[PDB]
Parts: sequence; C-alpha cells; structure tokens
Amino acid sequence: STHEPLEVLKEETVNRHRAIVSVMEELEAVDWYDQRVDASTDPELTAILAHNRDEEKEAAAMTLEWLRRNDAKWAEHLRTYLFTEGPITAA
Amino acid sequence: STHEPLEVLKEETVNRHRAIVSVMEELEAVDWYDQRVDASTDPELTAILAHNRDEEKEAAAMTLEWLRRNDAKWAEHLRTYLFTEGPITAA
Amino acid sequence: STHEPLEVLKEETVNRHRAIVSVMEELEAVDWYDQRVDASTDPELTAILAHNRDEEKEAAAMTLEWLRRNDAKWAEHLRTYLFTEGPITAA
Amino acid sequence: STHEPLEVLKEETVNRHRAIVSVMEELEAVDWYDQRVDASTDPELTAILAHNRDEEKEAAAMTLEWLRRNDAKWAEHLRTYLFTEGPITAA
Amino acid sequence: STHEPLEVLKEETVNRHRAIVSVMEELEAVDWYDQRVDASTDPELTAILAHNRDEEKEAAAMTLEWLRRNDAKWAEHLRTYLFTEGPITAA
Amino acid sequence: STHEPLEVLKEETVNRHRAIVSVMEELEAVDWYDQRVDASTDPELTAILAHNRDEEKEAAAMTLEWLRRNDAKWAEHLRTYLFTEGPITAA
Amino acid sequence: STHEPLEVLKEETVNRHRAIVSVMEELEAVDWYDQRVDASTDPELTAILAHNRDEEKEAAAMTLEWLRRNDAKWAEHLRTYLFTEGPITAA
Amino acid sequence: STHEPLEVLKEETVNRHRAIVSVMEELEAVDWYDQRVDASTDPELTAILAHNRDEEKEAAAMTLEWLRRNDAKWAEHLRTYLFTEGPITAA
Amino acid sequence: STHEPLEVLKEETVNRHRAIVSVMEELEAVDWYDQRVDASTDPELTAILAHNRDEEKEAAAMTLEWLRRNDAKWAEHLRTYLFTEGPITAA
Amino acid sequence: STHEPLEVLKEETVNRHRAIVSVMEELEAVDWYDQRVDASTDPELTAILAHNRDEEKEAAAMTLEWLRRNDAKWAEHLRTYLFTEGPITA
Ligand SMILES: [Ca+2]
Ligand SMILES: [Ca+2]
Ligand SMILES: [Ca+2]
Ligand SMILES: [Ca+2]
Ligand SMILES: [Ca+2]
Ligand SMILES: [Ca+2]
Ligand SMILES: [Ca+2]
Ligand SMILES: [Ca+2]
Ligand SMILES: [Ca+2]
Ligand SMILES: [Ca+2]
Ligand SMILES: [Ca+2]
Ligand SMILES: [Ca+2]
Ligand SMILES: [Ca+2]
Ligand SMILES: [Ca+2]
Ligand SMILES: [Ca+2]
Ligand SMILES: [Ca+2]
Ligand SMILES: [Ca+2]
Ligand SMILES: [Ca+2]
Ligand SMILES: [Ca+2]
Ligand SMILES: [Ca+2]
Ligand SMILES: [Ca+2]
Ligand SMILES: [Ca+2]
Ligand SMILES: [Ca+2]
Ligand SMILES: [Ca+2]
Ligand SMILES: [Ca+2]
Ligand SMILES: [Ca+2]
Ligand SMILES: [Ca+2]
Repeated sequence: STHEPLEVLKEETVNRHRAIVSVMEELEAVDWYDQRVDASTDPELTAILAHNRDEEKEAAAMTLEWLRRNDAKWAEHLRTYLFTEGPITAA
Repeated sequence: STHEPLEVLKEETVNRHRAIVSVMEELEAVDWYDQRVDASTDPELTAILAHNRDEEKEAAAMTLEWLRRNDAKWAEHLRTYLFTEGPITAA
Repeated sequence: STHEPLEVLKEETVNRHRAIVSVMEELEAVDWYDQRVDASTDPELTAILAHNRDEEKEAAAMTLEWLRRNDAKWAEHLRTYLFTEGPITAA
Repeated sequence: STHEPLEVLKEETVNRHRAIVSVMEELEAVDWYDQRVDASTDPELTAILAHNRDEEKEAAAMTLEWLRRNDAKWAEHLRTYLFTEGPITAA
Repeated sequence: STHEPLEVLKEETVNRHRAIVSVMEELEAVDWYDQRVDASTDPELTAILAHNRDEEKEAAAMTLEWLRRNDAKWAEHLRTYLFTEGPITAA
Repeated sequence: STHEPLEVLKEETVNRHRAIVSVMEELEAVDWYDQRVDASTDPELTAILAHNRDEEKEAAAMTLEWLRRNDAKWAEHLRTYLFTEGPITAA
Repeated sequence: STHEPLEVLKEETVNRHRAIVSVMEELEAVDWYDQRVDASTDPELTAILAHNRDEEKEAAAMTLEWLRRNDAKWAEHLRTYLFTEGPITAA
Repeated sequence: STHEPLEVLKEETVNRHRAIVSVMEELEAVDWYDQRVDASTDPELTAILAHNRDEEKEAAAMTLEWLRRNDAKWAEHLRTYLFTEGPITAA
Repeated sequence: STHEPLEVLKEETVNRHRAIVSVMEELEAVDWYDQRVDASTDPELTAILAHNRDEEKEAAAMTLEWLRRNDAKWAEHLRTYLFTEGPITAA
Repeated sequence: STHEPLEVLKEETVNRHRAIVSVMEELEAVDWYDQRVDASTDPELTAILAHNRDEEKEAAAMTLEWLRRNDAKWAEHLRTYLFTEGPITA
C-alpha cells in the first residue's frame, strides 16, 4: 500500500499513511452512503445507510483530530480555515 | 463518477460528492508526497515535494471547511473532536 | 455501478444491490482496520482504528439483517448456519 | 491481498482476513447473479444463475458463521441484529 | 459491463456474455479458495473453503454445459479434448 | 499473481492456478471477440475476429481437459453436466 | 471501452479501435503464456501453454496485417523496420 | 510487472516481456490519440495529437521488429500475413 | 510503484520516477478540478476548486523545472517548443 | 474519460482534458521506458526503448506547449519556474 519501501520511511510517515488512507475510505463511504440514501427505494434500508453514513463522519473527525495532533502543518491549516466565516479562500 | 444516476440525486448531494472526492485526492497526495520526501535522494527535489505537500494540506482544510458549512453532521462531529485534549475516543 | 441496465432490473434487485455493496465495503474496512491495528506503532491511532473497526461490524450486522428480511434464501441459509454448534459444514 | 506485511500481522488476524474477503466475493457474486437473472433472456441460463446464486448465499452463511465463532465483536453485533423482528436502527 | 453498445449486439451474444463472465467468476473463486485452503491455519476454515471450492467447480461445470449447447464451436472443441487419453495437443 | 506466498502453496496448487487464470483469459477473449464481431462494420476484420474467437475456444478446451486430469472434483463435476440433455439443474 | 462518445468518432476510427485493442490482448496473452511456460512444473500443462502461445502470435499477426491495410501510416512504419537487417534504430 | 517471480523466469523471457508491454502501451496510445483527433475541436491540438499518433506507430514497428528477430514463431507468423494480398484468414 | 526491481534501477532514474509520477497526479488533479468547477452549482465550492486548481499548476511547473535540470533531453525538447509562436508541430 | 457529464463541461475544458491526459500518458511512458532501459539485458532492445523514450519527451513538450497557450495560469506558472537558476521553491 506504500509506494516507497518501508526501509526508508520514517515511522511517523507510515502511521500517518495508515491514518490518512483511513480518512480516505471513510470520506469515500460517506459519499456512497449519501448517494444510496437518495436513490434507495426502501425506507428501512435508507435508515441504515443514513445511520452508518453519520457514523463514518464521526470516524473521519476522530482520525482528522489525530492527524492534527501528530502533524504541525495539519494543525496550522486546519486551525486557519475550520470554524470561520466569510470566503474560505482567505482566512 | 457517481454510482447512482445523477437525475435521482439531490443537487446538494452532488456538490458534497464533488467536495468529498476532492478531499480524497488532497489527502492521497499528502500521503504520497510525504513518502517521496523520505525516499528522495536529491535535496532540490525534496524541497519541492515538501512544499507541495503542505499546500495539499491547505487545500484539504479549505474543502473540509466547506463540508462543515454545508452538512450539519459534519459540523457536529468535527466540532466534537477537533482541537481537543485527552483521549480522542473519550468524547 | 451495475452490470445490467437499471431499465431491466427489478426494484427489489437494485435495493439488494445497494445493501450488498455496503456490506462489502464495511467488511473490507473491518479487514483493513484490523491489519492496521496489528501494524500500527502509535497507541493513540490504534485506539481509534480499533474503535472504528468494531462499529463497522455493527454496520455490517445491521445491513446484513436487512438482507435476511428481504430475501427468502438469505433467511434460509443464515438461519441454517448462524449460531450453530459442531462442524459448520455438514450441520 | 493484505496491506501490511505479514511479518507484523498476527496469525489469528490473517485467518480472519481469508474469511472476510471470501464473504466479500460471495456477497459480490450474489449481487451479480441476481442482476443477470433479471436481465437474462434465456430461461435455461436463468435457472443456472439462480441456482448458483443461492449456493453463494449458502457459502456466505457458512463463512459468516466461522467469523461469528472466531471474533468477539462479530458475535456481539451479529447477535444484536440478526434474527430480530423489530426495527433495525433501534436494536 | 459490455464494450460495445447493447443495441448492436445480438440478444444471444449478450446471453453468452452473461454466461462467460459467470464462468470466469466461478473459475476465479475456485483458484482463490484453493490458495487459501493451503495457507489457512484454522482447520474449521479450511474445511469451509474446501467445501465452497468444490461447489464453485460444480457451478462452473453447469454454466459451461450451457455454453456448449448455445455455441457450435464450444461443443466442437469441448468434445475434442474433454475426456480423452493421451497427449492433449494431439486430439 | 497469487494471493498467498508461493512458499506455503503446494506445487500442484500453483500449476492449477496457472491453468485457471489461462482459462479465464480465453473465456474473457471469447466474450470480447464475439462482441466485436457483432459490432464490427468491416468484413475483413470480422472474419479475423471470428477466426481467433474460435481458436480461443479450442485453447480453453485443451486447458480444461488438463484440469480434469489433475483434479478429482473437476473430473467429477464436468462428467456430470457436460454432454447431457434435459434441464441442466437436474443432472 | 472508448474515451470519446461514438457520435463523433468516424466509422473507420472505431473499427481500428476494435483491431488495436485486440492486438493488445493478443500481445498480453503471449507474454502471460511465455512466463507460465517457464514457471510451470507439469510438462503436459507447459505443452498446452506453449501451443496456445504461438497461436496468439498468429492472431496478432493477422490483426496487424489488417491494420496495415486500413491505415497508411501503419503501412509506412511497419514497412520501414519489419524484415530488415542491421541496427533497428536506422530508417 | 511480471506474474511469475523473476527468479524462475529466464532472462530470455523477461526481455520479451519488456518489449511486449511496450508495444502494448504504444498500440494503446495510437488508439487513444486517434479517438481524440476525431473529437478534438481545436485544430492546433488535433495537429499535435495526430503527429504523436504517427510517431507511436513507428515506435511499435521498431519494437515489433526486435520481437521478430528474437522469437521464431513471431518471425514465422509475421511473415505469413504481413505484406500480403487477398483474404487474411486464407494466407 | 516501479515496474523493475529497485536494485537494478539507477539512482537518478528513481528520482525522476518520483518527479514524473508527481507531475502526473498534479496534471490529473488540474483536469479534475476544472471539470468540477464547470459542474459545481455552489459558488463557494467553485472558488475553492478554482483556487486549488491554479495552485496545482504551480506545483506541476516546479516539478517540471526540476526535470528540466536533471535530464538533458527534457531540457532540449522543452527549450524547443516552450514559449514559442507559430505552428507547434513545425519546430 | 470524463467524470462530469459532457453537457456541463465547456468546450475549452474538454480540449484541455484531451491535452492533459495525453501529457499524463506521455510522461508515464517516459518513466516506464527509462526503467526498462536500466533493467534491460539486450543492447538492441535498450537502444529502441531509449530512442522512443526521448521522443516521448518531445511529444510531452509539444502537448505541454499547447496547454501553455490555451490556459492563462499554465503560462504564468511555467514562465515563473522554467529555464530558471537557483532554488526552485523561490
Ligand atoms: Ca472502501
Ligand atoms: Ca460504515
Ligand atoms: Ca461512534
Ligand atoms: Ca469507518
Ligand atoms: Ca496555498
Ligand atoms: Ca491539490
Ligand atoms: Ca454505532
Ligand atoms: Ca470475484
Ligand atoms: Ca457460485
Ligand atoms: Ca451447498
Ligand atoms: Ca463461492
Ligand atoms: Ca424472535
Ligand atoms: Ca449444489
Ligand atoms: Ca486478457
Ligand atoms: Ca489449432
Ligand atoms: Ca489463448
Ligand atoms: Ca523453469
Ligand atoms: Ca491459428
Ligand atoms: Ca486470441
Ligand atoms: Ca499507457
Ligand atoms: Ca511510446
Ligand atoms: Ca520519428
Ligand atoms: Ca490522484
Ligand atoms: Ca500537488
Ligand atoms: Ca502557491
Ligand atoms: Ca506519445
Ligand atoms: Ca520528432
């Protein structure tokens, strides 16, 4: 799953890889859950996909907080733009 | 791109799709850049990959903030875990 | 995301399609989370990966129960083997 | 098919990997068989695809029972929802 | 799933397509099961994978027989080489 | 290529793997040639694609015969259904 | 299978597409076969893979001649280098 | 890459692998270039893609000549069909 | 990430690999951003996608300059065609 | 080949898509060709792979120049860093 050999990567780089790829899979799942919620024709199934959808968002937030704590630039940029107002392209 | 036909998906659901898949590509690039930074043997190349790495994080934070503003659950869970202390699971 | 056109697939068949692909993605996440839990070197991250792992199983269990209720054969074969004793094969 | 090197994965973990991916491929086959049963224009082929479809369901139930016996959380969450008559999201 | 538009493909050609991809998925499962039977360290699981392996072969034989009946050259070449003594390259 | 390391797979299992993936590629080629035969608008090309199509069937039959000779269950199931009459789900 | 809509692709361009991708599948099969011929441990299987290998070469040659006849530049460049002597890097 | 381990493949065979995949990638590019030439709406871009298209054909011819020189059955079949008149299937 | 073993690739060859694949993902990202800018229905998101798009171009320009400095042929061909007028295909 | 429907994509955007994917496939080929030159054991084949490699760079330069002419900020950023001296991050 890593493009470079494990012998040359820093231990922190591999851990962030494990954390980043997790966020990717969680973000991807939220998108697919949400699409199937709109297209679903069974309300009982829609409730399940909607419930798991929101649980993926929670998992994404957790891993993102971990990235924020173990990466200086994630902390800088996340603090710059998240929980703000006005244009997002200037903060 | 979307698993379900666009004619049955909401307009805001497709916008979030565009935002989510973007963050995925942003996170993926951060992971790959960081790995190549560790394995690179050319100092001038390492500087470029490290610079673009941090700009990918910035782009991810921007697109992530947009999701927070256009989805209540994203706002709920991101507020719960981001910028906190103590165990990330105990919250 | 379907091999046959939706203009010819029954309504129930597409709903099961949405549920099955969800179980696959949830089962897939359980496998990958567990692998990272063993390989992770950061306890803080391992705690997150282990928590999200177990909630994905819950999502799989929920979506799988729906399949049991909307397909006579899923109900027959699941009831045959789930929560049995002795060899899984013959019994 | 694993993502982390086997040298760091516990033996008990690799076996669960073998079972999970099997369930995925079996669940996937059910989805594709069922679609091709609806779209097929030859009754003889329809009989075969429908027969093998149900045989994949049987295989999934078997492998899924093995997971129930060799993973605590699978048994906990499967017990909560499988073979229940009330609403799923409230169990 | 198909490469050419469905409007120019004969209805029979599409039925054979549905049969062929099924055989491919069946053959694929037989190989993967067998590889996992050798590597599995849990007998309970090895027994399950071995059972489903042989059940996939049966599904492959059925779907292949349908191809033999709906294609002149499948019947010609299969009857030439299946169930023969001596070198296969000579019959 | 394979899924488990070749140092735990028995010699015979890997040989069958080589045969199975070969058969899959022949079946894959037959399905694609036939589709291009129906959609092609150039007679000289259709003749070539149709000729190579039938040569793939012959290659598949040869490899299948080898599987029959080197696997007891392939021989059992192929003998049951190949070259039969009546509903295929009855033999 | 095509990248641009068929509405704008000339009839002849789509036919060459069918011919080119066929050669690719032919070339791929030759390579796959040759590799398995070296690694196979069963002479009977090796004989089959070697036989089908050379027939894949023939199919590639046939489809390639068709390309030469239906494209002036294929004819120009193929004639320059095929059946020549001396260092190939020399028009 | 390769399907069998490099340590069991003959140097002879790996070189042809490198040559075959190159022809594959060049053939693929010729098809993609030709499609974009038909769909392009900018004459300047169409001229460039058409120019590179013909240069990919030349690269394929060179690599093919190398295959013809380092494989007897390539030399036999390429001579049978290339630069011939009359039906291709009867040559 | 590479096709040939790393122990046979020259050092400068692996660095250029890291640089080339980086440009690929950036070029890919520029295209995807632009497509979403056209399809987006939310002006706030469109501003973000447009902002990151142009910053991806800057990252590509940086990496390309590095390739120009670490490869004599990139420098030769880039100097021939970049920042020119008249028919590109001429020079 | 596109992710969004062609009816919402502007004409000029689809053309840049066609040009970008070409540069992508050409850059990929340069990398793959180069790896096979280092690992090849046949001098004749190496000469061919090395020859096509450098012409693939030429194809990339041509297509890349077209992007520079049909996209303002490609021209701006390429003008900033290409044919420069000293650190690139500056
Ligand atoms: Ca996933
Ligand atoms: Ca989930
Ligand atoms: Ca939770
Ligand atoms: Ca999750
Ligand atoms: Ca920035
Ligand atoms: Ca970016
Ligand atoms: Ca939960
Ligand atoms: Ca499968
Ligand atoms: Ca089956
Ligand atoms: Ca059974
Ligand atoms: Ca099965
Ligand atoms: Ca009850
Ligand atoms: Ca049965
Ligand atoms: Ca193939
Ligand atoms: Ca023959
Ligand atoms: Ca073949
Ligand atoms: Ca050998
Ligand atoms: Ca032949
Ligand atoms: Ca063939
Ligand atoms: Ca390519
Ligand atoms: Ca090329
Ligand atoms: Ca030339
Ligand atoms: Ca990407
Ligand atoms: Ca970047
Ligand atoms: Ca910048
Ligand atoms: Ca090119
Ligand atoms: Ca030239």
